[PDB]
Amino acid sequence: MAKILVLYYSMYGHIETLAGAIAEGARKVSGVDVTIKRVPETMPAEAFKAGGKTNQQAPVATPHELADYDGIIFGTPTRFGNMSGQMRTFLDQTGGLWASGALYGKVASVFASTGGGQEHTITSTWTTLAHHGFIIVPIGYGAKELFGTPYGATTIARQPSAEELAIARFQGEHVAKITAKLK
Amino acid sequence: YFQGIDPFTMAKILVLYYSMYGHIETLAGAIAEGARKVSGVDVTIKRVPETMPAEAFAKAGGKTNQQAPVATPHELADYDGIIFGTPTRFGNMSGQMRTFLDQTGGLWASGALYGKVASVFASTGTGGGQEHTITSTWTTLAHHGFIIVPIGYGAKELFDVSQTRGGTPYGATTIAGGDGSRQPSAEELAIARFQGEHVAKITAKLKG
Amino acid sequence: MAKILVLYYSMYGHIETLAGAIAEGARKVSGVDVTIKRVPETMPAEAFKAGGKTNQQAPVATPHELADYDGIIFGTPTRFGNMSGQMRTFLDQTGGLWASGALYGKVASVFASTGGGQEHTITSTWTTLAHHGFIIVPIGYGAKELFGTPYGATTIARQPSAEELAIARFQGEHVAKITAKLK
Amino acid sequence: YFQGIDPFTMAKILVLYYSMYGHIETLAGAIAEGARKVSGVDVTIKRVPETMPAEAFAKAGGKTNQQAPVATPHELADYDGIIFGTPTRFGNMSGQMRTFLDQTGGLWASGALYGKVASVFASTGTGGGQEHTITSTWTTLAHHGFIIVPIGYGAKELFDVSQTRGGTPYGATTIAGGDGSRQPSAEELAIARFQGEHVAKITAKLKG
Ligand SMILES: [Cl-]
Ligand SMILES: [Cl-]
Ligand SMILES: [Cl-]
Ligand SMILES: [Cl-]
Repeated sequence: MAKILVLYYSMYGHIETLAGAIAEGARKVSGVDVTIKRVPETMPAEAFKAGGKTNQQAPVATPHELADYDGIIFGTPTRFGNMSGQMRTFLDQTGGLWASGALYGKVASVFASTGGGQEHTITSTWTTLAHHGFIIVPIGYGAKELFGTPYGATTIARQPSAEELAIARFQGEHVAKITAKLK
Repeated sequence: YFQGIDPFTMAKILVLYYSMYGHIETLAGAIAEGARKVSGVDVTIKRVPETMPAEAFAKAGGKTNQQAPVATPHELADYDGIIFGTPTRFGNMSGQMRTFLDQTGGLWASGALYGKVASVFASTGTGGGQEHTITSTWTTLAHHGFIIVPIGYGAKELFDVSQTRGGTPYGATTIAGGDGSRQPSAEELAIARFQGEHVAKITAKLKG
Repeated sequence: MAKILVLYYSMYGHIETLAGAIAEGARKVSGVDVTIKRVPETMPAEAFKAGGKTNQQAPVATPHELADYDGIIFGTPTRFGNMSGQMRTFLDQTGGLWASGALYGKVASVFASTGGGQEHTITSTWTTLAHHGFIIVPIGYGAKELFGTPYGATTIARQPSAEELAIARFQGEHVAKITAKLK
Repeated sequence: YFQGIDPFTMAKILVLYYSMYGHIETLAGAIAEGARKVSGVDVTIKRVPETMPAEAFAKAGGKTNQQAPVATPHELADYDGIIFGTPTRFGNMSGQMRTFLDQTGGLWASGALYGKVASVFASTGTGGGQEHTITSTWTTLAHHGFIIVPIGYGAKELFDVSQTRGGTPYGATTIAGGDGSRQPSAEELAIARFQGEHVAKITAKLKG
């Protein structure tokens, strides 16, 4: 039965909302169990005075647990053209998983919010995931709302639009179909 | 359709390459050998058309003796996985491979390649730009909706640094020398053999 | 006295207009001679039925002449996430310049229009130019309209906005100051 | 200001690095040697703070004997060119270098680094991700408005493929081995020496 983790970071809630649509799409696939988790905050609690959304219901993930899922869909804001420092720090802590090959051949996909360079954020995440041997799922133009990027769903952070959310649902279903078929 | 539907399916792998001096042709053979290890997989090797003048090619020492047939853009739609091989042009795919992929706009418009499996291998003269040749190709393939297969560190020859050695976590590679005089090494061929098998297992599993 | 080439490709005219602002900014620098040229079209004349802008006054450049300038500012639309095939084909034809080191240490900068991934188009052009040994000029946040990308001016192709054109003028001046100082 | 203004200027180069096992520290020395060949250039080597626990570092065999002083984020504003050195973390800069650059948000907000010269050198265990470590760092530096210096094929050692050899057109590199047991080679040190001289000439010319 396949297990999908929707793992995200969100400061203002935009990526949180997109992750909900990602998960919704993946749950459309029979026999797929979907879990939503957030990576730990890296800023001090009082600075996060920056207007951060402290009311986030998703449980906090640990790097250790990435090995328990068959597919992982990563969501992140952009920071100075790259993935958020929060998501980067989390992935920087997977050296034990790397050395043991624990993530090898698992399915990965990425969604992002525009800080702003959404596309480099996704493709640079792809580069990092390649080092673990993940199979990488772009979305192409399968969602008709693309006529969002072909690399993965995105939003411009002021809530995500219905069109952006439709593309995220498509991505979640697409990734989950592939993961379930590979399992 | 009462007779059009086959009782058995195979996963169809195309190894599509461009090579001027043969280095990628040789890796393409190892890619295919690896894919052939997988039960239920058909493997085909084809090359993209030459774009340079024939006299320039021959005067530059090019290898005109390449037996693989020339591919048509349209037929990529007939395969389940496509492993693309190319020399670099300043960190990008060859003009030859790029020109060929530019002729798949009709396949793009109809979604004909959507959800197929893709993987990339490359050559450079000195190593320069080998990684970006692969990852920039990924970007183009994402617009067709291909699933992208890197190799990670699955081939242990990637940890050997005792000799000049192509191969990256993004895909197999070979180092030809600035003049093309280096031959692909046994370690480079092994990494390419791993890539083909890996890609074919994934493709076969998705087709099963 | 420093020589800047503004070299662009444009199908619908958006990049042509941005190139005019690039050149305008560079001409603000005393002692800088600025030339605007376009790369040759690669499509057949009748297809370019696609609504192309045939009335483009800029002369057509040859790859050979890149060696005659001290700085080159490259403008291109995006194609399927990368530089236009027209600009790529032009750069693919610089192998003789590469082998002789003719472009080594010259100044380069890039502007793009969104097809759509403007940022990968610019940074992938940077990668190609590195192989020739160009010095690469981003624009950062020097133009206050950025608060366009920090990698170079951009437009969304439906004419370029005054804000986009202001950023292009800034880029042209910035690049030309650097080129003149290096000469 | 009647006395604050100096009669003579020097171009100030900072070689800023992170190194766990010393490979990048050794290349940083060659970078600096090269920059020192240029008349009118002051060269300073500094390292970014360690982020890992001291006991983990020492138990992993880390090199605690590094004489270069530890840099502060704020002082990057005092230099004219900065050559950044780092091991890779999965195709990205080290967490240590990244954490340090994250503390330059104040310099970013005031434009303090705008228009300075930047260049990058890197290490990997097997070569994997060496190119992307450099080019992804370029992207971060572009947000500060740095001028970016690749090295192209100016160092002829880049054409030698007879031995395992770091170095790319994006910047110098070294191959440490998966266990860190390889030492930087004379060819790798020469390429780094070229990079430092090249960067310093460019910086000196812009300061003149
Ligand atoms: Cl957010
Ligand atoms: Cl080849
Ligand atoms: Cl245009
Ligand atoms: Cl190191």
